[PDB]
Order: sequence, then structure tokens, then C-alpha cells
Amino acid sequence: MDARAVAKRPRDPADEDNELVTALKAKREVNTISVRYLYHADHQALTARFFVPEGLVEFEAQPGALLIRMETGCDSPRHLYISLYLLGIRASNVSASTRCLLESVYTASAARAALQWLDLGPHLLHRRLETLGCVKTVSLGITSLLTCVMRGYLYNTLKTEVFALMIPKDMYLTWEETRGRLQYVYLIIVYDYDGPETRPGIYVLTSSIAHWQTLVDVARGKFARERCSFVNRRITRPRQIPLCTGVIQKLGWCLADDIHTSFLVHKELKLSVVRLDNFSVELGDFREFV
Amino acid sequence: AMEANIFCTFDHKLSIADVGKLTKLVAAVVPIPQRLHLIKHYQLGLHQFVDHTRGYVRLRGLLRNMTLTLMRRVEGNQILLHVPTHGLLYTVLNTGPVTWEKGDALCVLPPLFHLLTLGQWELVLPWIVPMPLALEINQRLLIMGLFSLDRSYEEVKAAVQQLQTITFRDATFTIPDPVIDQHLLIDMKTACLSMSMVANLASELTMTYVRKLALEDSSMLLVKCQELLMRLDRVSPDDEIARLSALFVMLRQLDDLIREQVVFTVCDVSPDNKSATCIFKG
Amino acid sequence: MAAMEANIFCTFDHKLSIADVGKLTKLVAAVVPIPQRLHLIKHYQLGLHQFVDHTRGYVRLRGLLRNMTLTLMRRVEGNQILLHVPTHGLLYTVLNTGPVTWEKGDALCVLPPLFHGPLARENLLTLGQWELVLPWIVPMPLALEINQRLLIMGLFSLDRSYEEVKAAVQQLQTITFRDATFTIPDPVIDQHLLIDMKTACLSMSMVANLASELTMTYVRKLALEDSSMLLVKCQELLMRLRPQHVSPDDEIARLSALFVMLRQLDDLIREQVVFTVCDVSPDNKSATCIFKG
Amino acid sequence: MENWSALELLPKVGIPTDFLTHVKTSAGEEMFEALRIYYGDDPERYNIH
Amino acid sequence: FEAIFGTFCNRLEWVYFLTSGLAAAAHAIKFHDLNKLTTGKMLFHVQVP
Repeated sequence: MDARAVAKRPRDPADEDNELVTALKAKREVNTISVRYLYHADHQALTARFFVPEGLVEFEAQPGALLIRMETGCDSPRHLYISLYLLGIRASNVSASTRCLLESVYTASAARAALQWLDLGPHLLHRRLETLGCVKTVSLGITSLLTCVMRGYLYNTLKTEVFALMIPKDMYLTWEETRGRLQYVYLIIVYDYDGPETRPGIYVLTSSIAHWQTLVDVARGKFARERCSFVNRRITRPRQIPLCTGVIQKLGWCLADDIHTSFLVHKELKLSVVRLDNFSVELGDFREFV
Repeated sequence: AMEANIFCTFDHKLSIADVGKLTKLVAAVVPIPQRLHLIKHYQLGLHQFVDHTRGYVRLRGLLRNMTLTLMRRVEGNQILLHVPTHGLLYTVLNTGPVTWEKGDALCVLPPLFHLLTLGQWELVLPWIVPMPLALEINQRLLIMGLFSLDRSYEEVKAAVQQLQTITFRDATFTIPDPVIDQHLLIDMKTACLSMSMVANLASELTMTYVRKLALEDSSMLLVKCQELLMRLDRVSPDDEIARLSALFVMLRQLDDLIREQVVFTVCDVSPDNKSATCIFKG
Repeated sequence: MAAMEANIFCTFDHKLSIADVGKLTKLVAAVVPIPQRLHLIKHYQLGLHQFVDHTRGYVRLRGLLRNMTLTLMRRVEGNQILLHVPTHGLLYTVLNTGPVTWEKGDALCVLPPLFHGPLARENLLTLGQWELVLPWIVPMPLALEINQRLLIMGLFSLDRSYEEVKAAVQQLQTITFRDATFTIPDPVIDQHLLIDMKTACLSMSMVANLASELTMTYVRKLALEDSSMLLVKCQELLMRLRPQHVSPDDEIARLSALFVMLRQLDDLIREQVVFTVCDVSPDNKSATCIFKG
Repeated sequence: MENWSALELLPKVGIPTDFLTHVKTSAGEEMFEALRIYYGDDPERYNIH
Repeated sequence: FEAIFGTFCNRLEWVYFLTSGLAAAAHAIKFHDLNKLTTGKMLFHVQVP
């Protein structure tokens, strides 16, 4: 209340003693646990633990990959956790050589089970999937354990390693050669409305545009073949009701001076990837555009 | 280092069992009409909003602009509300009728099915629900309001019986009917009238405007559009100005149902499924 | 490079008077557009004076203003402007400059100014053929009304004369939002307006197709039984003149696509919430606000 | 416009005032010739140029 | 062997403003309120010979 408390400098939230230290020193005991600097105290990476089977943990020992979850209508698994690299089979944008490569690495039961689950219902993928963020750790037993990051950066504990998000080259998509100073990165899923080939187009867009109207306005003009395909399937097959010709959502933002190239190695099967070093995660829900 | 805690006093004598009832509702959500500092309980929740002749949609339009506070602590003669900010993470109770999982996106809904009670006061808290069930409830309620006038027939009673229940994971739950005593509430009447008006104007003016635009057609897309409209289809300009402004005002009187902003996304739920940890989002 | 710094020091390279700094210290906690996001920028990029083309296309300026960076002004001292960049969801106040009245609980939006003339007498920093014009911060009803009226003028200007469109210009430009008058400064037909009209007409045909039987004839059914003032106000804007089949598992997908199409229509005029004021000042000049940027 | 960056920054003499009404109403019909009504801790005094 | 024959830092040429002779064209004065000044003007007055 008085002037000294508002005239005092703010208390250092780190240099003041911890709650365990001010509990110990007031009663003066000792324990075998070293206490005086708690880990993760100066953290803003909001983590979340995740359990996964062995079939979905390949290409994940190297940290940084999209842990996008799904749901099956069957009641025993209510959700499952697909990696972005495992979504490349249903990606129509993935080339046939790269698809034949990454089908030769996910040959466990869970991956192909998810692949069968993806293309079975009467829905598209945008009401089937749900994005979470990036994985940074792996316990790697038989049933592994993943710690995603919903919001914040991607760093190791004690801040000594800024982890990086990789995306495969067949999903990378930039739209201007003069890249901006700060740029954002969005998750585009488009749909070609062919009958048999309703497998969607997966894209990870990296643009300087942060607005939503001026992003979907320049997104209508870069998928006009698929837009006209939507109108074409609307007119040649009436009394069927499709929707959400494309869907975008905000994934995060990077610094645009370190988005580079690399290659993942997993059982000596290399794969050229676009690497984003100082990635941040700021999620947005699946919005759509026609 | 105290945080933003709205002091919510009461205006009534409570027993010790009343506080023992109220202390079970710690990590729950509460709607507040204004970001104030000191408040009674008459402006605490939704029972101040509940009208006899107004219904679900008019409650939801007065639910988009509420500070969704929590209840950090309860003590003698006062409650400590806790305003959340976008970015942090907080524990939210599973007070909704439907359970959640790990990774869902959660939003707010009025309580369709039926806590502290006084003589004029009943403490009521809003439903917190995942997004697909929210969209399912919206598209159920609008169509069930659309079957209001033709309710007299014998098939449509079975049709609204089918539409009355929803299905989530092990949640065979049903909703109350929007129509009471064979006439629609004015809330859902406006909600359905806006949809019927925008459909009836889209089926009337779009043909004229697309054939006006077809001379400046510089894409391979608008021609398929007007061909589609032509295949479906088998005055003074102030009327056109009035019709376009009527179209846009009936669109403006509709945006409470067309979307829902994501508020919470769960991160990990408690075992036995009574609370969860959620990062708040705007 | 370094990341998005919290502080942008704007330095006036000119010489200054005293009265101009007297106006400059009144404009603390106001909004500015910034395109560069450096640390020690000059005053050329500050404000919207770099965007005044010889057409002053209002839909063009409206599309360009959202692409810039909203930033708050602080610490008006001698030839230093501490521009505080915004962050997601914090709470710090603002200061309006336009004569638009504000209330509580409503949202806010950034917009190019209105009735742009010296009769309004903007005292906005005249020096060196450069006037610092500020973006207006308007609430959501006024912004929705001006966007829907600009789209009505865009869609109405097809296949009509050069006198009836002038008769619509002289009628439509008056706005009377909350007992105050605002005209539309120089609205021109533009290619940006044209492609927004194109998307709007496509979405209008998609709702014209995706509407079911009952979803169209509900107002015609209601006009036989109930009678109100709203129905007589709207039914004389429609045309003048026992369900045969009904399948709710079809209507559920019909309305599921219909809400998507109506979202695709209404997103073209309901731009983006950029400020949500919790409480205001009673003199209606400043306001405590939420979610800067 | 008067130099309002000086009157609320200098040492002023005290005066027991004699107001006719509450001061917000006395500013309502221009008993003062010029006016200024700031509300919060305004930073107009926190700078000197 | 993988013999390291020494690690080498980089000591810069420590340049100060006044040891550099370009400050011979400069009259350098500190001023602790420099962001509080706006325009430093001087005047002159010459009667003609």
C-alpha cells in the first residue's frame, strides 16, 4: 500500500530462492536431493506427453516433426498420432519415387493401419485430422513416449540446443522469390475433386503474409485448377455434397534467414528435407476456403 | 506476487455445507459480463441471462463476448476469480456432459440439459465441449428449428426423434426441442428466417449478377458457375440496392451460428476424467 | 538476424518546431502502420503517407493496410518515438483519433480514414510535403457497414450507366452510425474489388445451389401462418408468388456445406478483430484494450 | 493552446478554492476559458523537449 | 598424431574516438540530456565593413 513497496524494484523471479529452499532453510534439514536450481523453471515451451506404438516412431528419433493426431470411428482407439512424413502416402503432391521410398520404411502394423483408417469414412481429412505441433524428445522403448510442444520454441532442456522442424521437400511451398524479413508458415490441404483420386494435396506454405483475407485471396489464384475441379465434380455429379475445397491453418513463424535444406537419415535411407531452425508453434484451427 | 484475481463477494448467509458444496467447483469456467474488480454473485454465470421467451441462440450471442474466468480459491465471504490470459495454461474441470480426450479443441455452449441454489438465484455454469460435437449441435438445432411449421405430420416426428439425439464416444445424449407448444421461439425464428432469406435471395439475384459479370469473365471458373446456375433454373435500381443491403443484413444477423472460436485445447486430462490441463486461446 | 524486437525507435530526420512536438506528445498510445520492423527506422515509413497513390483507391488502401504492422506509440521525447510492437493477448491501453464514439464490450478494427478533407481539420504533422495520416480505429458495426456498402457499390457497378451509378454514389455514401455522419472518400472500381466481387458471386451461386427444398421454402411456409413486422418488411423484398420428401441424413450434409459457403461469403467483409476494449474512459478518448495485434 | 506541460510540473502555491458545483460540471459550460481534463497518469509531464 | 599447434584469438585494433585524428575536426562534448533537445540553433550578427 505504502510508497516503498511500489517504489521497490521488482523481485527477481529466478534469483529469489525456490519454494523447496524456503521450506528447507526455515526448518534446517538436509536431504540427498540437490535442490537449489530447479530445472525447467525458466521455460515457456508448453510441453505435453504422448504415448505411441512402435509403428509410428520411425523418422522421429531425430527431433522435430509434426505430431498430427487423428481419430478413428472405432471406439477402442479414440485417437492416433500420425507423423507428417507418414502422411506422404495420402499426399498426392508426394512424387512416386519419394512415396516408394517412404513406403519402404513404415512397414509396421500401425502405419498401414492408420493408412487404411484415413480413407474409409464419408469425410475428408480436415475433419479427420487435428494438428498438435512438434516433437522434441523420444523415450524409444517398444511403446515409446513423445513430448510435443503446443506453444513456444523448440529447445532442449537447459536451453543448450534449439531443435529444428523438418518438412519433406514434396510438401514445401513458397510463393515469392523476395522472401520477407519475418515470415509465417501455414498448413495447406487442398483437394483435387477427381472421383478415384480424391487423395488430397499436402502443402506447408511459408509466406510473409500474416493476414487471412489476403492469404486466401492469393490462395484461390494458385489452386484454380483444383477449384475448377471442385466446380466440375459439383456439376457432373449433382446430388452429392462436397465441401472445403481447401483448408489452411496457422502453424507458426520462422526467421526467414535460416530456413535451409538438409536430409534426414533413418536406417541409412536419406531424404532431402526443408529445415526450419528457430521454429515457433502458435496454432490455429482448420479454417477453409473455396 | 499476487495475480489478477477478481474478488467476488456474496450477499447471503451460507452454511458450512454450502461452502463445502462450492469448494468442489474450483477449476471450472465462469462467464462474467464485464472485466471488473469487485462483483456480487448476481452477475456471476448465466442465470442473469436466462430469459423465458428467449432461447439458445440469444444466449450464445451474449456468450461470445464474456471474460471466461476461473475460480482459483474460495474462502470466508468471498471467491477469488482468476482471469486467464492467452498464452498461459490452466486446469479446467470436466463439467460438461461429454468427456474429452488428449488433443481436442474445446469451446463454450449453453447448458441444454440441467450447483448452488438460493431463492431467486441458481448458480449455473456453461458447457465446455469439443469442436465437432459443437458443430454437430449447431447443425442439429438449426435443422430442428427448420422443422417447426410442418410439425403436424407423422413422419417428421420420427425425423426429429432421429435428429434429437447425437452420438459421441459412448455419449448417446439427446437435446431439448427448440420449439415449445408448436410455435417457434423468436430467437430460432430469426435464426431460421435469416437462412431462408439468404437462400431465397441467392437463388434470385446471382443469375443476373453472374450474367452481368460474364462479359468481363477472365477465368475458366465463372462460366462453369453460370452454367451450373442455368442448369438449376430449369425494375428500378433502388429495389436492387435494398435487396443487396437486405442480403447483407440477414448475413450480419447470422454470425453467431456460422463459426465458433477455439477457446481451450486440452494437453493432458486427469485420470478418472474430471479435469484437464488446457492452454487458453483467444 | 535478430528476431522481432520489442522496440522500434522512429527518428525524425527533419528539423522540428515546438508546436509540432506539442502535437506529437498528444498522440501517445496511438496506432501506426509500419512495414519494415527494423530498430532505428526513419519517419518515411511511419504512417500511411507512403501509400497515397494518385487514385487513392479505398479498397486498395483497405487491402494494403492489413498487410502492414499495427504498432503502438510511446515515449514522445525529442526526436525519438518508442514504438512498442504488439504481442498476442496482453493488456495495454490505446487512444483514438477519429471522431468515432466507442462503447464497452465491442471489438475494434483498423481502417483507412473517412471524409478526408481540411473541413475536418486534421492537425496531423504538416512538414516537408509529408502529413502523418493515421489509420482510424473503428468498432465492428461501422466496419461491417462500410465493407458491405463498398461491396454493394462494387457489385452494383456492373452493366449500368454513368448516371445511375452516380445516383447510387450520392445516396449510399452517407453513414449515420451512432448519431454521427461519415462519408466514403473517393470510392473507385478496382481489380481487387473485382476479384472480391468474383469470389462473392461464386459463393452466392454456391449457396443458391446447396440450399435444399425446405431451406428455401421456409419463408414461404411461414408467410402463410405467422405475420409480423419483420416478415412484411422482408417479404416485400422477396418475389411475390406438407413436405414432398425429407431426408435428415441428407440435410445434415447440406447444411454442413452451407455453413462453409456462408463462412466463405461473410469472411470477405468481416476482416479481423484487432482490439477488444474491456473498459473505456468517460470522455471517450482512450480505452483499456485487450489483444494488441 | 496554453503550455500545459508546465502548470502540472512546477511548484504551485496552494489555494483553498471556492467551487460553484462539482468540477466536471463546471467544465461542462466553460467557466474556465480553456480546458484540459486528463484522467490517468498521463505521460505529458514525463517528457521535456 | 593429430597435433594441435595452438589456438589463436583475434585482438582488435582498439580504436577510440579521440586517439583517432579525425576528431581533430571535431569539438566533442558530452551532454546528459541530449534526447531532450530538439533543434540546436546558433545565431550570428555581422555589421558590414
